[PDB]
Amino acid sequence: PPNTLFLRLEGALQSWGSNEAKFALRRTADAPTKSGVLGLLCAAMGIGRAEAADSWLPKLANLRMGVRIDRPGIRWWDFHTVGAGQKTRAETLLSRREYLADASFLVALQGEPELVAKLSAALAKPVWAIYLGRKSCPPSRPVCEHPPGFYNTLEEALSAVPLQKRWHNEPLPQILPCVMDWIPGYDGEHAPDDAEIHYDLPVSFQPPRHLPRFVIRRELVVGEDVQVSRETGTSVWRPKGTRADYNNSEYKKVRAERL
Amino acid sequence: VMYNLLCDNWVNVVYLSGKPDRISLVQTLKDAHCLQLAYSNPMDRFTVFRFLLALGYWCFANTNVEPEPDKPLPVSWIPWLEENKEYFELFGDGKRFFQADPSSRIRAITDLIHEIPTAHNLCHFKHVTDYIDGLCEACCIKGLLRLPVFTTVGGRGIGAGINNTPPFYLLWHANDLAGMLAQNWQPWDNMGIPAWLGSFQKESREVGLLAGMTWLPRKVYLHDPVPGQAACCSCGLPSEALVYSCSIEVEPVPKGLEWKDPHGVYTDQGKSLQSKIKLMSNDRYTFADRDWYSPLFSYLHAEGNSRQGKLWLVGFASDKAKSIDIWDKIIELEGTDTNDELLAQLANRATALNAMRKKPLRGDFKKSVGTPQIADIIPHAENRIAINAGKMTENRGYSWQDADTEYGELLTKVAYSLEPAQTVDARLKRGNFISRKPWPIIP
Amino acid sequence: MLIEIHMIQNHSPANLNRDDLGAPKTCYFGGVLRSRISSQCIKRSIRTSNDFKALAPDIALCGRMTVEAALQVAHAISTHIARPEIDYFVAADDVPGEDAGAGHIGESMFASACFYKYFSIDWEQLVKNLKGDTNLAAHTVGAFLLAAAKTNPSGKQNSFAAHNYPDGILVEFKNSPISYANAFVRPVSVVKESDLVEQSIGQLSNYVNDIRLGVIGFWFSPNNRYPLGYKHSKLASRNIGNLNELVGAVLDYIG
Amino acid sequence: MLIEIHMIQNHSPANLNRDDLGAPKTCYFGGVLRSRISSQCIKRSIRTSNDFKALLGGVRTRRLADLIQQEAGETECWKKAQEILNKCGFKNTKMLVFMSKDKIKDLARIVLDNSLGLTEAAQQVANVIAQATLAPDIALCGRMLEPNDKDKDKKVKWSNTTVEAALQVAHAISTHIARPEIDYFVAADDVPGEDAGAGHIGESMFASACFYKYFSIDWEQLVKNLKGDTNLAAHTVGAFLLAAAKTNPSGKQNSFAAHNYPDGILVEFKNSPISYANAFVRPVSVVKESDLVEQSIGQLSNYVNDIRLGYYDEQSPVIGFWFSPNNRYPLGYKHSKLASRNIGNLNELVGAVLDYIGGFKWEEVQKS
Ligand SMILES: [Mg+2]
Repeated sequence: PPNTLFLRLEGALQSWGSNEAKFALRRTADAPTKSGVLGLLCAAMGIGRAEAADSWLPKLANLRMGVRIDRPGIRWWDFHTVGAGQKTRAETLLSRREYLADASFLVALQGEPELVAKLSAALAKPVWAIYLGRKSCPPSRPVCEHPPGFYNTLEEALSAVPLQKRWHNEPLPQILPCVMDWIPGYDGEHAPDDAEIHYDLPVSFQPPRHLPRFVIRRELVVGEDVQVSRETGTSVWRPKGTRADYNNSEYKKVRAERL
Repeated sequence: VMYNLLCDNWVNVVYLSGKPDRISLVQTLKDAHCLQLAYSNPMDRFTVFRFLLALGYWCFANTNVEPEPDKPLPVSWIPWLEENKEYFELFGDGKRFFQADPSSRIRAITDLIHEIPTAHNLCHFKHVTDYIDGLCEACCIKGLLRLPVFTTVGGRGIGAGINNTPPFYLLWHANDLAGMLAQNWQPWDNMGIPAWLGSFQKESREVGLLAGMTWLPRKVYLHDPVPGQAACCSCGLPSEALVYSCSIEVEPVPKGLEWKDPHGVYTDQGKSLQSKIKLMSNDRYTFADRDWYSPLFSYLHAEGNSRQGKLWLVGFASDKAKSIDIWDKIIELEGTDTNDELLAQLANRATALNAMRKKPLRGDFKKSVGTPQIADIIPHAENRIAINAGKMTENRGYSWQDADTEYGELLTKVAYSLEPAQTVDARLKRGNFISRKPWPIIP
Repeated sequence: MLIEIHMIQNHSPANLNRDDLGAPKTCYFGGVLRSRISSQCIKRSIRTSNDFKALAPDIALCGRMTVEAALQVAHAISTHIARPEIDYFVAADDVPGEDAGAGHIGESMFASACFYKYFSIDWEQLVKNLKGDTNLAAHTVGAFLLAAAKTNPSGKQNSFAAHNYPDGILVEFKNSPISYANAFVRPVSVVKESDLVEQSIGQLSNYVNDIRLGVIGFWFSPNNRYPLGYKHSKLASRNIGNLNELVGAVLDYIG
Repeated sequence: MLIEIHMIQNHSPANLNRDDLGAPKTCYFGGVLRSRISSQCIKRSIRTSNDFKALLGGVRTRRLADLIQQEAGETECWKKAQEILNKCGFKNTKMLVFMSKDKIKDLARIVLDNSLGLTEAAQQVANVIAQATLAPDIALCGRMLEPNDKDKDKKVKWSNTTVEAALQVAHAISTHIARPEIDYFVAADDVPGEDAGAGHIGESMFASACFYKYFSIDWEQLVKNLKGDTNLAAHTVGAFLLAAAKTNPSGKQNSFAAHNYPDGILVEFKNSPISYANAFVRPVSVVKESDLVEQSIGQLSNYVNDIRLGYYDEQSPVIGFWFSPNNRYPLGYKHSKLASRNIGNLNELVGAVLDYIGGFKWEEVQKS
């Protein structure tokens, strides 16, 4: 019955690299690419490099999905010096890598119910260590945090899941972007003028071959279709309390007992 | 085996219905309104579009019929590109495509492509090894089209391409292949002698466009081994027997040849305008982001000017043989006049960005690093600015003052780190840190 | 099953990781600027070390030419707002001349931070690339604990001798890989009656007090200097005062 | 084999180190401001200490041609020394060059003053400069040099100039919260006037704090740097201990004569360096009973007991000597009986650490 699976992508840093990066400058995209979430699910199931290639990509790729951007993390560039040789020689490889800092994403993959159930079961039981696109970016929130459900369209699924405040008084985005695989509608229906190309459909994964896809963005407005959640915890530590009083009734009984 | 560009599939496109496919030259020729060029490498996409533009120029030179817009290309181009079947051939007994005089020097197939690392002055690369894995036929063709456009220096001894070191490449973009070809159609009276004919006669200078856009600085023969590969491991698509190596020599580009590439961007002194990208944040350079701002003064003044359309920029940053980074960008444009000094100021944003980076917290010395924490927040503000690059360029409601106030929150939260005191003087110095912004400069 | 190690380490004023311009590496978290130590910095500091050097061990822990190493580390996000500082140096000519000063006369950068450091090991794949050597895998996990307990990033340390030790290690054997970086969305404000490390460990304790409400945990502080949870509540399964018995308890839990 | 020195030193109101604006150096540690003394200042004060004249053997100068010309009563050779240095790689009167003093004197006199070729003379000078690494201050502080490859000729090759430092010095951070103070000074005019005004008005900045000092010496690297002459290594270690205990940085000492001696030195012998500054993450607040050195020593003893009862190896026992003048400040006042050899004499402490190092006495090693 539940035809949608949900993924929560939040960490201190994250990096879903774009198409224009396998040189020494290795940038990132503003939203999780389809190959990134597909690889996360592939690790959650835990199949090999070529076992993904052997008839596993299009079963997860025909699942037209959406990615919902809660807060926009900023682009931080890390200065990475690869040692190259430390057969070996004193040469240092130079690189700069882009990361998304302080961003939270929700990815809703819509497909047939049994695949969604298997995906949620493998998400609760990751047979391999899963991360946020780069191995040095482990998640800060559970990827299987939000339970699966049944929804007719991607918009209903991505608007049903609430937006969680980390703390009590933080600025929330009044406008909330959502990026989805382009629904073709009826047969034919050439893509609209806002449909951008994105080379993130995997068909082989060693070496990575990516196929283009059409990607369309809508905007959601919080407070009418996306609702906030409770705080559900405490932030500051505030060590325990001194300053015993001298008028409460529980004081005088112990005071008289000690006498 | 016998491979032809006309019948065998080598072009990566995506159909507007949404089905990506590898298709041949005829398929992308006579459809031309249902597909869009889809290459993972941006400059591969630009080189394939340049080849298609040159083919359209040849078809117009031999048929004299303009491609009218919103309606696919004239149907007289296919029989003119069809009857010379032996002509666009990689194999066979006769003329060959982008191949030339006999050869002796042999180099691996990894250097024809640029995105995959080559045999440097090292032994280890980005998990590649020469003479073991090779490219497919489509990859070989798209690497051969990289030669007239994106050939760099080979250590100051090996010459560059026909348009010097590979400059910024600017063109007009549309959602369709018909709009791809139509928006970049402007021809010249003299066409030239392109290199898909045989050994062209040099004669005099002023080649035109068709000879200059397809200049061949390198050669390819390749020695075919007995059988070949079983499973591909370099391209990614598992294919049949592939290539292993090739043979590359150089041709010295002569002196003179007063010639301008239609899509290139040329400086005030006539030299090529480069992409200012390098990871090396030097004394005089501050690394921010893709430098869409750089090739704007020359292109919007001399070649193309103000025109309603999309501006696709391809920038292959290089320094001698160091392939630094390739990026592309799409800018909307209407052509609402041109303010001269403001667009000139926008043409070099890296100077003001480096000047803002070099200003220290408290100090007067000029060889200092300034504030290195600013250098990690300039990239994000530059990326936020670069989305509205069309409104920045035409100056409708976006200007230098309206876009550099996007640095404000990053400046506040960096000043919190740099002045971590709850005092009066720390707050005042934080406020002085807030108003820091890239004052523009005249050149 | 996954072994997760959350380490809180307060470092004395130094510069352990340098960017291109010589600044300490800096990240962005909790809506404030944090001091960062890169993951590969801690990886190479743990590797190539005689503290750790004492089928092939340490190839499975950190990979080398589809190994997919069992151990990976997160970027060390500080628990508080980063405080980068300028140090001004001169180098004397130490030969009597008519002038004074000869060196670079430049400025270096340094910062002191309390880092949260996340480590994750998969046990099953660590056994898998060790060809079923369970005892060797247990020994190399104990060696990881011994090294990462007492190895620091060997950055600029000749002029900044920062050799501080962690004051808190939490080891759990939970189901899904979770980082407690969300505990420090609050930067740690320092009060008069408590120190920075105690407040950071308390923030961690108040965050693991949640999640369970909506697995186990071994807590290590040197001689119970910092107890995880200043109460009698069932928050830490075993308060451990010494590192050797912590490693022994973890190993006998695993096998 | 690592020798670790942890010292607790209370200082009078003084300005030992200052930044550009003449303020005492401050750093944030544990979320609070701490008075800081730079490690380079301590290293310079140790190298220019009175317990180092018989051991100082290195010069770090850019005026090398002056040194080479100074060993010539009448042989005027300064432009040719400058030219051979300019072709050696320095670009000018040069960049800073560190090597031994007797080496530069004797070898540069017998090399560059010789009437001979020009490029290979520069190669000989470069070899002399690079190979002159036999000085214990160079062995401790460390050095590497890189000449300018543009001004250097293509026929000059340089060998390895990288001297690995065997000494690690931490910045002396205060055990309590930093107390920056302002001194309003005037300068009276010695001749009278009709106005009675000072010649100059300014504000000096000073701070009094209890500093924690940290030193680490790598014995294997020290005997690798100074080669097999272990007698000079023991002399270097003893001279370092005496200089660190008995010398203060030469800041504004003429106006702030703060020459207080440290009340506590822990010399520990271990294979892993330990920073006890985490003892003072919580700032030391004064109380009615005891003093600041006693409170700081108590906090340090608490952390030492916690570290020994925490990070401990049965294969490598931790062992250290505690210092107090005539046993004035004991370490383990309540329970921490860890210091086995509380020592109330500096020469006895030096003898004990030299005996642990090996069969060395201080009088025997004071001859290299
Ligand atoms: Mg390919």
